[PDB]
Amino acid sequence: ARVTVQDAVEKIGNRFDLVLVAARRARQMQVGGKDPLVPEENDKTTVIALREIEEGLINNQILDVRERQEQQE
Amino acid sequence: EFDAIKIALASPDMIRSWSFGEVKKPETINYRTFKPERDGLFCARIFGPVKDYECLCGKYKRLKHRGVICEKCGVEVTQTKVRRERMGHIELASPTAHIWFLKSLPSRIGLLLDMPLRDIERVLYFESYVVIEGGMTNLERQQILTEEQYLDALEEFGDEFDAKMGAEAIQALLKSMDLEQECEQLREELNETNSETKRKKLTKRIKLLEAFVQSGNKPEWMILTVLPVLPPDLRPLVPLDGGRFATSDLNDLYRRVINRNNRLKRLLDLAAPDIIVRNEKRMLQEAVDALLDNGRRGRAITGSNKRPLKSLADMIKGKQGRFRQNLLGKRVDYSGRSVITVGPYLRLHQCGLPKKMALELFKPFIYGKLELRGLATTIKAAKKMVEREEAVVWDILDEVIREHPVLLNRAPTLHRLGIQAFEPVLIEGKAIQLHPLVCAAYNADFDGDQMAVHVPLTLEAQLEARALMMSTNNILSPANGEPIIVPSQDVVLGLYYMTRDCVNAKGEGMVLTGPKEAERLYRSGLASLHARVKVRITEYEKDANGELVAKTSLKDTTVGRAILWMIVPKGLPYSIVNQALGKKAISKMLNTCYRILGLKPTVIFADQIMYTGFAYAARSGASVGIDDMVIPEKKHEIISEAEAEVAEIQEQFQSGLVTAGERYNKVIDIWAAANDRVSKAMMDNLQTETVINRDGQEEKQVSFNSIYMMADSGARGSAAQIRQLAGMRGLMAKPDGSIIETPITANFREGLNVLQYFISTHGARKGLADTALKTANSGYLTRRLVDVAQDLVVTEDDCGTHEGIMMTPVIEGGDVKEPLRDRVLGRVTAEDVLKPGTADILVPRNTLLHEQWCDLLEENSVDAVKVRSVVSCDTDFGVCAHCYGRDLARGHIINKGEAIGVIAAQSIGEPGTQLTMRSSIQVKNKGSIKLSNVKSVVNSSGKLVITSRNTELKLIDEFGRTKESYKVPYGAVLAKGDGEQVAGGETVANWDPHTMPVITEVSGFVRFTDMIDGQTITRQTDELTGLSSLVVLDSAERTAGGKDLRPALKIVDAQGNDVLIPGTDMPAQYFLPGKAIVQLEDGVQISSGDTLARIPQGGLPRVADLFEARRPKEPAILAEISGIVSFGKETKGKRRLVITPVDGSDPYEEMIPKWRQLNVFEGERVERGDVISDGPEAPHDILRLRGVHAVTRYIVNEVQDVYRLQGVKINDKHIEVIVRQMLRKATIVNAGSSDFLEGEQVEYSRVKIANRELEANGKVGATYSRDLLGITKASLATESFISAASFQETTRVLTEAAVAGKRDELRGLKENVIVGRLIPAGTGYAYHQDRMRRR
Amino acid sequence: HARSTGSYSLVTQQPLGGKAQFGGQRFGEMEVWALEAYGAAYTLQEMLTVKSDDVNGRTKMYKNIVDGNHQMEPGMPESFNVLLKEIRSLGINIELEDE
DNA sequence: GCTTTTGACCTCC
RNA sequence: GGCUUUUUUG
DNA sequence: GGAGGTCAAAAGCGCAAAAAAGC
Ligand SMILES: [Mg+2]
Ligand SMILES: [Zn+2]
Ligand SMILES: [Zn+2]
Repeated sequence: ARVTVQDAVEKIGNRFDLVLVAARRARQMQVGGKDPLVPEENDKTTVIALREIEEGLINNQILDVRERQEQQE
Repeated sequence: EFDAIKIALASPDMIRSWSFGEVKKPETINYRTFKPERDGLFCARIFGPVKDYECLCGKYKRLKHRGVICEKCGVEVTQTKVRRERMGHIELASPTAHIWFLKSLPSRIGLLLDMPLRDIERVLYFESYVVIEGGMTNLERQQILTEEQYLDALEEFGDEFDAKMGAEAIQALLKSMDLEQECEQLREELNETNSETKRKKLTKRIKLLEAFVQSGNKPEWMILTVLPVLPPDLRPLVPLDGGRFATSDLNDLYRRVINRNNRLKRLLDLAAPDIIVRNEKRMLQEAVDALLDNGRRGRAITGSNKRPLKSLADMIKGKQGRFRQNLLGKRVDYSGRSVITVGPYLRLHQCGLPKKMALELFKPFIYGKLELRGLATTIKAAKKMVEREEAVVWDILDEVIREHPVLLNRAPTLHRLGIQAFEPVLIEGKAIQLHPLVCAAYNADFDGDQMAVHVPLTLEAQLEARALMMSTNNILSPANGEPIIVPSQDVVLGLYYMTRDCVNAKGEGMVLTGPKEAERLYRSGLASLHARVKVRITEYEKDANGELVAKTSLKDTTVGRAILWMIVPKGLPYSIVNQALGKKAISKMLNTCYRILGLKPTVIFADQIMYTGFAYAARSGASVGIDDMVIPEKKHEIISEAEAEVAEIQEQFQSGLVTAGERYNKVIDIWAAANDRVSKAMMDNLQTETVINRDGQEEKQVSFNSIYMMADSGARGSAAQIRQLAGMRGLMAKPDGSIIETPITANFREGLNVLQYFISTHGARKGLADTALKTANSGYLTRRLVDVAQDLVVTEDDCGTHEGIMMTPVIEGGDVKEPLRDRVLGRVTAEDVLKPGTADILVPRNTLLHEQWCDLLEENSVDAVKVRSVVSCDTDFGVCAHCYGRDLARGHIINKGEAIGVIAAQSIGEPGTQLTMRSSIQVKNKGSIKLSNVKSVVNSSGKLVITSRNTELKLIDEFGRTKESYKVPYGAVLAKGDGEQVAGGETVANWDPHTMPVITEVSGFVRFTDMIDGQTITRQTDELTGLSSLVVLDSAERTAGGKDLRPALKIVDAQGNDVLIPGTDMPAQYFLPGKAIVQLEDGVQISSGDTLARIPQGGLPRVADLFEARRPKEPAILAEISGIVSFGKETKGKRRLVITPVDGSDPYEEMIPKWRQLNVFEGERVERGDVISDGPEAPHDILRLRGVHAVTRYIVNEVQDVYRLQGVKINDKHIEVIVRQMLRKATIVNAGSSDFLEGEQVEYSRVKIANRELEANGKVGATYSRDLLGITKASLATESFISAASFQETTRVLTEAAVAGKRDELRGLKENVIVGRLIPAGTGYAYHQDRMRRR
Repeated sequence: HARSTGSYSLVTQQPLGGKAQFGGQRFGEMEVWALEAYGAAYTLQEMLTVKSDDVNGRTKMYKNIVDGNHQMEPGMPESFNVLLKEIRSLGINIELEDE
């Protein structure tokens, strides 16, 4: 579980962009496929995405390059 | 989906296009059957079907007949929702005038046709004739006639002139009036006429004419021809129990108007005599008037309830109208209510929730999860198993609510902390459990206050709540940097009782290995909770490069402090937990953690503090008893002495040697002194006690009495209440304000006889009444602040301007009210901070200030700094990111897209509840003496007399900072020279307060020149004084031949020459005013500026009046232009004054009453914006003369003065934002190359943006002047007519927008809230950037 | 008491009020200001359009939740359309514009 | 009833 | 399901 | 003759709740 997002909002510029990117990542996680990169501990889709933000491995740039590579079929 | 909203007048053509039929039957339904009446107000043919996909005839049914008209009923087969859209029209038999356009505050028809409003109503109501075309007669085209005049003119002229009646005549004359010809005639007229009264009216008329010219509307459309009908479903005939039906006011008025139309159209067919048709048409006009607006013209239509019926205008305006009740705020689903109850075992980021509420709220979520696990297949089956409360239901509910945050609010939601997110945890019972620490933020106590819960649905909402509105992310208030998680009450008492040594206790004087061992002793009962010992402790410091270093030693502390030391994290030093640890200390300690350890450690530490405090307060068992109220022993006898005192003073009144006021003040002072003595004695007796030490001697320690512990720690109460318990209650007041001479000598511990209790209730009733009636006024004020400031969002990083305002510590002449530190903290420097050493850069330009830069200023002792401010930022439709400064919530620079206007409005409006409606100079501290804005002379006695109005005192410290500032009248006495190292507690200035002097200019000899005796001056040797002196006669005896004779006391030397002052040599005669007595005589020596004559002479409403920029009842007039004072042709009822510039012309004139005080004479040089009379200073003049940067400093100072008087801390950043929203409009001065009229009033930002490219090209700019508007009026005058319409005066704003054909852009916050789209703020700001990029 | 989805008022299509009528609470105007003070825009947009009166869209919200998918459709509040017609019921012409 | 504000009529210079 | 009237709590 | 003075009319005056009645 997670209680605060101070470190995550430190990793990204401001809180609003963090909310937007976390929402997009959670939507990808939940609607279909996209196995999360960090092991789960029986948590909801929203928080598990947010953790990936504070690991420094998901952001606006990293998330965008992946999807265009998926859509090029 | 839609770019913008367009509003304009209607046309009979578009009204006919809207409608699908015409209505002719006033009846609605059969009332026998439940079927709609054909051709009535619910006609199935006109509007639509009743049952979905079922025509009235019933011949065609189901989807197969969709889009097909039935043969006999003729009702298309489609869904029933169309009943909400299709409209009807009624063909009026005669034209009818629209009420709104006729009866606004300015009448549209009145100014368009250029007639007084009274005549138009007479014409419409058929009580007076009117000409429609004069022709070749002796009658004007727009002349008003009556019966007798026209009947005489009927046979005098006949068909030569044309005159008619009613709305038909009004429409005929309106259509006959040309528009461009009128516009060009006005254009010719304005440049010719020279009269201010004509200017404004003519400008308004020409502006309205141009508005009709540019807009695609025509004036004749203003008179209704076909009346639209509201769709049926919006005015429903809902059935109740029984055959009766519920009818709305709309149906009744529509039925009345349609029935009257039918009657008049039937009566007109038979050509009834004109007497009949006049009354019928007039009263039909009354019916339509009542339909569109009830009660505007006169007596209102009333029903069986005897109260006025609702109308269309009544259903839009007001709190019960459409806007404020169903668009800005609307009831929601997924919500619940409950009663609050404290829970100590919860962590900071979570709250309780009853099982039933959780189940009811998350029922939609449970259905899905049951389907996923396969426990039930159909939704009906899942609903069946939910209501049974099966064992699986609770398990699945627990699984689905692990991290689903919920919202908590408590009405009223004063500040933005009123709504907070939480993570629910399931509990039993039927009450909502809440964490104690946050109870201070809600201002919620556990005396029956109720909470409401709402539940977010989408992932965006959940993440938004978790990252923004969670409790752990709200620890610094937006109003000011002070923390908002301060522990209070029970916890504070526990911590205080923990850390307090006793001179002797069990197990005192031993040595302990560590805190872990110390806890073992206390639990075993082998040592007292507080007894001084020596313990080994280990503390860590982050003094290295972000790394912790360990150190170990022995400290002399108590057992309890060692127990408390476990929960403190690594970074903090040990000295922070070694004092008594009251309320004020503990919060400070907590705050230090947030300064060093970030956020997670500080929230964990706060939670641990609350746990430990509750536990050790419970184990303490601190209780209050009757014996705890220690009544001082001396108290009794002291009262006797006081009695003896008054026993003498009353005798003085019996002897007549003292008056009523003298005795009153004497007894008041004596009783106050007795009260102070009793209070001091009581505190001194209570606060200390004796207990035997280790060697058997008495030793005084701080007392362990329960009341003293609960008072000193600050947990609850203050010294005033402890006074109220033991010592006397004190002086009490009458309702009006007078103080009762006899005080209440008794305290609450002992009895109060009857009358003492009675007189004690005078104050309490006043307090309750003020508290009850302050919440109505204050909250409303907050609303007015929000609508003014709801358009402010940060949009750009840097504006790129150097303009700013200087910031100085505010001083009244005593101690600094606010030092330089806090006012400038968290802003940006407009210019580089320069060292007192010349040409040294202490602070680079465009650098944020924080703790690391502020302390640099303190060490360097800088005087003042000019910082960038929001009121001067240049970006249009927004605020520069740097200009706003540092965001107070997070502590770093503000980020784009945050709503600052609403935050400032909430911050300033929240503390309003804590407000209530109802001769010599002495230095105090050591320092130098320094004078600026001063010019004076050295008198004969050797001292200095001042002749400069702007003289201000300073007390320079050891380094150069200013400590105090005073205002002194001219012609005072300066015992010391400037620049001398003066000592404190020594008077410096002296003057006469009750008289104003006529002091001379320089050293010279007075010669009796140009005084006329007997009409201007007389030798009034009054017998009460026996002194002969020259006394100027009054203004009554003197007349035009005597008032024009001004006594000119010319100051001359021995040779009789004029004043040889440096630079100029004007003859310095002094025109003496009336009632002036000249004690000095001719030939008497005059010092340097010696006297010649001595002439004789708050709360929330204040804040509200200050913000509205109300003109004060006694406006202190100012100067207008720089130049020398020059009198004029006076005594023309008022006075005349002229200012003569050095080179410029001097045509300015203004009226001044004689009876008001005058402070400036001929022999003074006045700068623009200098006071002439006395009193309050109106904001409009301050803006007009001294500029923008003066008015913004005045308002901020006054508001902050009120707040600091009431002890409320609010940052000055929020105050000035509203000021920026008051200076929105501006008035053109000269058009130049622009395309604006001189008399127009347009937006300052609009002028700046339009003019900016004009100056960029080969053109010249347009001169303008910024104007100030009250918040109430400034809110009304905005471009976005939706927001203005929603706020106040709905009728005026809609009509003004419709007449001008204005168009909305939908760029604000409120107007975006109305139509359901994302607001351009916060998270939604990124979306609008994407949207704006596409267009 | 608490409400998930119950009755609806006939005119403005907002949920009823009062415990006896099994209605939801009132997201007051002051609450709208306070929720505006945060950066929280999506939650306010929810409160305005989906949970209150978007009769075409709020049904799709219920079906999405049961399916496990948490997503909305903005739509446009139904209470605003009423006022439009009402202003058109006078002599004032008010209309939207192109996309 | 409070209070403000704005418009309109009288009238004093 | 709208209005009116009070009463009560915060 | 008009710019100033004085009198008359419109518009607003917390928010949540609950409870009842009555229309
Ligand atoms: Mg309470
Ligand atoms: Zn039919
Ligand atoms: Zn700026």
